[PDB]
Amino acid sequence: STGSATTTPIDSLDDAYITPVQIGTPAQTLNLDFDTGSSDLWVFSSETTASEVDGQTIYTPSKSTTAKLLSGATWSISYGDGSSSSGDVYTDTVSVGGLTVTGQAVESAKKVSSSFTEDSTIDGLLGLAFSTLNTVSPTQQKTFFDNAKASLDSPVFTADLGYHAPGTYNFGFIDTTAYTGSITYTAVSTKQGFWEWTSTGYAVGSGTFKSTSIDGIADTGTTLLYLPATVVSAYWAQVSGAKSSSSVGGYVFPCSATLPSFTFGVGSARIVIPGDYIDFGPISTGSSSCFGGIQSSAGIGINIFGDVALKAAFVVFNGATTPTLGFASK
Repeated sequence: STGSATTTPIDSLDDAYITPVQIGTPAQTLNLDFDTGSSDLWVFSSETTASEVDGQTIYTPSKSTTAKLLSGATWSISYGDGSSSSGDVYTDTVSVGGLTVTGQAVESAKKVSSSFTEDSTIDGLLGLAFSTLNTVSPTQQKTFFDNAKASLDSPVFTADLGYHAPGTYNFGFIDTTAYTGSITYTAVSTKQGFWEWTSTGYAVGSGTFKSTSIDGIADTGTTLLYLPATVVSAYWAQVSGAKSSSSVGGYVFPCSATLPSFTFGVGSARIVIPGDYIDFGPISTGSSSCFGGIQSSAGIGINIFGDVALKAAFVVFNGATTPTLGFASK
């Protein structure tokens, strides 16, 4: 079997992408943020404290004929931005674009941090990293992809994110019409539980390609591209007036500037991020300063190929026994 769902940017900046997911019987549709940087499927629910719910669609397991409390199990997660959520665990039928999984652990949020409360468009997260990162205790749970692998035609899922436009998450097949040329596959290290890989280098605009190993994670759940300070400083030195701001917390540039492209290597292939993708608009309404799409990973400890990088390519997450990441131009 296969699955295919449209993902849509939540705002005019592509801050996040939401995909409709059906949970329970009769189905309850929730718009979840597909995150390849985490492994928990958690949703806002009838158990979440009323003051922390601000317009999200909630999951109500008492109205689902297939819901079962996963007795004793609890979860607790914290993300890279400082946000967090916790609660109890239910099992239910979960379907993504026609692909159905029965007995999927759905983590019901009891408490959510203010960052999630203010994002009314996002009803929860659907983790797509390796199951070793799942926070359900004492019995660690499997992600939706891991549970679905048994039914899929091929143990792959693809991400085809759009620039200020809807995109597609496919499960179990590769759409040869979504990309140009061929797909370049690179090795994945599952050691930290992430889709970790090594980029063969970078170029700034029309400059020469610098062959250097950049280890990082393919993360659909992170908006920006976080790279080593040496790479970031070389990109932003090509934009007049660009500077790292402490009050903002990162590189900013004059909104009047034209940003160069950024190329990253995948084996012998090159993936070009156009300059426009690196522009995140004014820091505040009417501002003359614009927020940059490429930021330093120095304070994070890990390089993250987030949505800015992934949306420039058709990305294959091959979850076979030896996992690989495939990238193609689109």
